[PDB]
Amino acid sequence: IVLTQSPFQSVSPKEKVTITCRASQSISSNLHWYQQKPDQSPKLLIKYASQSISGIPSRFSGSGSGTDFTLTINSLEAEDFGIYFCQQTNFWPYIFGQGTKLEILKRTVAAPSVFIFPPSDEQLKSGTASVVCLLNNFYPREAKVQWKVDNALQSGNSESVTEQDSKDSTYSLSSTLTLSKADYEKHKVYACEVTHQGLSSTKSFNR
Amino acid sequence: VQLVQSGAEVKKPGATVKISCKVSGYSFSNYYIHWVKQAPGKSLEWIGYIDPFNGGTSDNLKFKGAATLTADTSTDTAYMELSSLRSEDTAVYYCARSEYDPYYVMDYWGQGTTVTVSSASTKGPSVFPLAPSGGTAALGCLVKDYFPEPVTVSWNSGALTSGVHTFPAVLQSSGLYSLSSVVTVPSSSLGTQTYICNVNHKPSNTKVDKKVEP
Amino acid sequence: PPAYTNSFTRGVYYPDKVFRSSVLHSTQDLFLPFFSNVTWFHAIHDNPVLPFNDGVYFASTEKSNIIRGWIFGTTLDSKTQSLLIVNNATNVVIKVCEFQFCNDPFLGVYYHKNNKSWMESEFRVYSSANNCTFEYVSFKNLREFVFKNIDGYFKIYSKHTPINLVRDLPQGFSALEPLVDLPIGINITRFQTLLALHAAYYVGYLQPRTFLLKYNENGTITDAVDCALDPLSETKCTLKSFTVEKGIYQTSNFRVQPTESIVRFPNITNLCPFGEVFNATRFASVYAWNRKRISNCVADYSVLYNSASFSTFKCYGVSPTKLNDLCFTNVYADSFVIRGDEVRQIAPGQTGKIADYNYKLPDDFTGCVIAWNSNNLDSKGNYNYLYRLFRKSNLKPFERDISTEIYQAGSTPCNGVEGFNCYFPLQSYGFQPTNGVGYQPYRVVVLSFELLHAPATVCGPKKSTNLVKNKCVNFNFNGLTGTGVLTESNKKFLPFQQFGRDIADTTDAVRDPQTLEILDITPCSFGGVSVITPGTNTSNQVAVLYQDVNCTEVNVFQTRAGCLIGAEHVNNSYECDIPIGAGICASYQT
Amino acid sequence: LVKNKCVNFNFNGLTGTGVLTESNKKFLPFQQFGRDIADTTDAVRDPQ
Ligand SMILES: *[C@@H]1O[C@H](CO)[C@@H](O[C@@H]2O[C@H](CO)[C@@H](O)[C@H](O)[C@H]2NC(C)=O)[C@H](O)[C@H]1NC(C)=O
Ligand SMILES: *[C@@H]1O[C@H](CO)[C@@H](O)[C@H](O)[C@H]1NC(C)=O
Ligand SMILES: *[C@@H]1O[C@H](CO)[C@@H](O)[C@H](O)[C@H]1NC(C)=O
Ligand SMILES: *[C@@H]1O[C@H](CO)[C@@H](O)[C@H](O)[C@H]1NC(C)=O
Ligand SMILES: *[C@@H]1O[C@H](CO)[C@@H](O)[C@H](O)[C@H]1NC(C)=O
Ligand SMILES: *[C@@H]1O[C@H](CO)[C@@H](O)[C@H](O)[C@H]1NC(C)=O
Ligand SMILES: *[C@@H]1O[C@H](CO)[C@@H](O)[C@H](O)[C@H]1NC(C)=O
Ligand SMILES: *[C@@H]1O[C@H](CO)[C@@H](O)[C@H](O)[C@H]1NC(C)=O
Ligand SMILES: *[C@@H]1O[C@H](CO)[C@@H](O)[C@H](O)[C@H]1NC(C)=O
Ligand SMILES: *[C@@H]1O[C@H](CO)[C@@H](O)[C@H](O)[C@H]1NC(C)=O
Repeated sequence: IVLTQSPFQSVSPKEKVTITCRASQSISSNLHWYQQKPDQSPKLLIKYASQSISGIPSRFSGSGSGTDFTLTINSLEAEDFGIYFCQQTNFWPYIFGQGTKLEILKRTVAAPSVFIFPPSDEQLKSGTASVVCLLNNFYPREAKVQWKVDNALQSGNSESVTEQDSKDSTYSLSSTLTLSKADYEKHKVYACEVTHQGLSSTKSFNR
Repeated sequence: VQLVQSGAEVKKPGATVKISCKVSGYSFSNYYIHWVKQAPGKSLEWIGYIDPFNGGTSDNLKFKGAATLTADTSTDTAYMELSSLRSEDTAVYYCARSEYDPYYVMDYWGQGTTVTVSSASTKGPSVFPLAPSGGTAALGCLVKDYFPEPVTVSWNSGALTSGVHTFPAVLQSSGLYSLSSVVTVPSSSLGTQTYICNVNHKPSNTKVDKKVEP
Repeated sequence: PPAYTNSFTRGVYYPDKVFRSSVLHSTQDLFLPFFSNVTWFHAIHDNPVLPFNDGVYFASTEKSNIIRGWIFGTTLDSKTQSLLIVNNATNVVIKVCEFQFCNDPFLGVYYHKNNKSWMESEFRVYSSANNCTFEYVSFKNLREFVFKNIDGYFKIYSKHTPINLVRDLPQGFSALEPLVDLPIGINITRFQTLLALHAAYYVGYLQPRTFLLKYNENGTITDAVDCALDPLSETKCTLKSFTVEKGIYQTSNFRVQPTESIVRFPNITNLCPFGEVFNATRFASVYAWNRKRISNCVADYSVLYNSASFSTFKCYGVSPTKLNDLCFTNVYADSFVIRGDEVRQIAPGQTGKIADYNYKLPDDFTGCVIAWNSNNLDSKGNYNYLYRLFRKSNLKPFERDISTEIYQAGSTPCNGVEGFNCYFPLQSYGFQPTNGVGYQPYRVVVLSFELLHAPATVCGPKKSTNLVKNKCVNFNFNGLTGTGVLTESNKKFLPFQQFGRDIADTTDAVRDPQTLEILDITPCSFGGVSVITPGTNTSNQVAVLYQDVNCTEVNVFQTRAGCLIGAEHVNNSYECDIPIGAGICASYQT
Repeated sequence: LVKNKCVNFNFNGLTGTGVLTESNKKFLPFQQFGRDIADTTDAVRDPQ
């Protein structure tokens, strides 16, 4: 019992996406499907590969032929995005499909909103100095976060999150510049310069 | 239909995380409860389905934690107690209700059980304010140095709600987690209003409450 | 954080109330072993929960008598009995009185007033106590206590004793007599002390060491020797002496210990023919199935992985994860073909069409139900397969009913022929490629086995591991059980043979059924330990002789007598002094 | 308590048979018995 799915398929709104579960060696008619929004209980889209279980929208559909097992999804909506899993049935225990991360184009690109913060008085006092930049409501989830200690490059101790899915179907990103209190005080401007589709931003707290 | 599970854990390699999955909203006895391993940064991987009337369970070879799915008919709880623990046994384990035939149909699994399995200790945050810069100042809290995930950062113990946009944690230079919760606050509200992030970390029994000040 | 230090000889106490005089007495009792780690602490400018373990130790250096309190138990919510002890203005004040607790239980102290330190009621250590199963009332210095729960008796011991040392436990020896016994009955798993908030204190953990004790004339323990401390101190526990005079003694026996284990079952050769069951092209029908007994074979459950495999592998008797080493006795694979939805009708606590009439397995049944789709193969359709549609009642466990008699629906006799109210019990399934998956015949097997309680014939499939050589291991070869050191050998074993043996009948060799080769065996090591000492009148330096071994398993030398540690070889030769063996005589000189 | 005379006894739960005498052996405040090399109960102390 071996199958595999495409790692992801990034498709566009109103386009149809048929997600591939392609099983190795033996196959049975029964197969199942999923969407999982990150960090959530996987929800079954399809049943016996021939049946969308009740409660699953009409755009989610399923089929299969031989080794091929398909989740046919239609007319993407910007909120729909998730990770799409399949299930081999019988023929000895199963490999769940590795998932399809849905990256939908045509979502709205925006300049990331910078909330940039110095270390708190108790962060400086304790000696752990975190200059905290934040990045909000930017599509797609992308940055290169370049911390500027004064105007110089910071090659180490600057923290970078991998951009994540937010409540708005937007993408939020955190970055902290971690220093000693000494490294914090002696450089005036810690500049958050976030390269987004090739476009950096500027917001800073003067130290 | 509904499954309530065990709490969050940090588990020693070789120890046993016992994940209860308790049946609500349906009948324990009519359904195989499948179990699936979602680790952080991974996909679903089969471990085993339980039978509710039948203690004998197919377990995955693959990763083998000597997983024994014990079907508790008194409390309607399918247990997965995963031994042979490992940093890859850090995972969100979904117990999945499904038919008792070679019909395996599983829709609403457990809510997920976020169980770290690691040598590290359970550690909560060290709370800190964020210092601010028409009339809206940017302040908040950077959560610090905690383990494991997850963490829910509230504000003012329920006295502060709106304006919050919470940014889940950085995987940091220590392999730990610093998240920045930020409420957008007015400048006229500064000095007449208290801003306190209440950052709860359950596995470590840590509550620290602290004021955010300009 | 803990800042450790070295226990020295502290924590020796009278193990009972007996008296003796001038008599070395070896007692085996939980003590604080000599020279160990002691988790240390402070009171500065700090009293966390610790483990209670089997017992504890304690101390403190008080000019000011600031460490006054103790709180033990399981929980510290009061859901246990919550022990307590308090010491007020030299007045001993005890309780078990049980209360709701707090985060920073403490004692208050004030600076230079008429009443010294005040806060003598400070005592927000908890809320309020309720049900009391006992009650009582009453650097320059050193305190020492011992707290151990045994037989519902939480003991105490003590010495309130003067010192001059600031930094650590002084070096010296003073016994600890008991003060109290409380029949409290708790099980303490932890505890916490209670400071006096504006004073070092220690902790050990009692271990089941064996001390040699020396009582004196008056019966006050003057001295002790741990047995297990080190090579010499086992020679004092053997002799019951504090003076160990010159010459070689003998104390212990060291035994090398197994590395992991070795299972061996023959690979390949022949096995339990699960394939001669499962891949049989046509199984028997459901009304009449195939019972094929499986006996005296290494099980084949390995190969069941790579194949079409099953529609489901489902074990109603025991976990398949058990089956691998689980030893069956009477093995029965139940080999038959049924329609699809009827795999739901083969199981315990199940009713339906099949389980009632043409095939039956118990609801306490022990086995594993196996099926997989024959849609690909059996159909052409396939009318070789059939079920019994009607019978007059419900079946018994393991009754194959092949009787073709016509089911009589009505009162009129059928006279062996069909007619009005006469039903042919046996209805075939046409399996046509145009009918769906639920109609598919699934190719069904059920393990039917007894688990234990019959003599050994079939085991689970091979758990036989890989094989390790020249290294002390534990092993089992095909029912041969033993512990030894496996090597390669040259003894040509007989092809039809299995064991080698030896003149005392003890197993001296084997054959590896997976690859036939001749392994010797050999005991672990043995040897005795012989401490070779000049008289303790001279030096506490000892040189151990591990006898009769080769030096690995341990400044090392090697003798004809054995593995000698702690005596430098010397190319001279002198008259014998302490004879060791094979003409090697130690001595103490430079 | 009678001395220099072969008697039987129970002391505080200790029992045995022997000839009690006046002994100079100094016992310990918390120590109940005495003993001797063989574990044979030897010295005791009148509780009352
Ligand atoms: C000592 O108290 C503890 C807790 O009150 C008991 O220890 C538990 O024992 C059970 C088995 O009997 C274990 O499953 C638990 O893990 C133990 N808990 C801990 C914290 O060790 C113990 O029963 C008590 N001692 C005795 C002799 O009864
Ligand atoms: C005592 O503590 C040390 C740490 O310095 C540790 O290495 C040692 O193992 C401990 N003692 C024993 C007997 O293990
Ligand atoms: C000390 O303990 C005794 C015990 O009952 C108590 O009566 C007394 O009030 C306590 N405090 C002082 C200062 O004696
Ligand atoms: C034994 O008792 C006597 C009492 O006269 C005392 O002087 C002596 O010190 C005791 N022995 C020891 C070793 O302390
Ligand atoms: C059945 O045949 C397949 C070949 O298609 C083989 O891989 C499998 O091991 C066989 N099953 C058994 C139980 O021997
Ligand atoms: C053990 O397995 C190997 C290969 O799998 C085979 O060559 C060897 O003959 C087997 N041993 C026996 C006794 O058949
Ligand atoms: C034993 O020690 C004493 C002094 O403690 C010494 O006089 C004597 O010579 C020693 N014994 C031998 C045999 O040397
Ligand atoms: C001791 O062990 C070595 C292996 O390290 C071996 O070569 C040597 O022959 C052994 N000698 C004896 C006497 O056992
Ligand atoms: C003893 O002498 C021989 C040569 O005579 C030498 O090889 C050996 O190392 C010497 N032993 C020691 C312990 O010095
Ligand atoms: C015990 O009581 C008796 C009288 O009842 C008295 O003569 C004796 O002195 C007492 N001894 C002690 C140790 O209390």
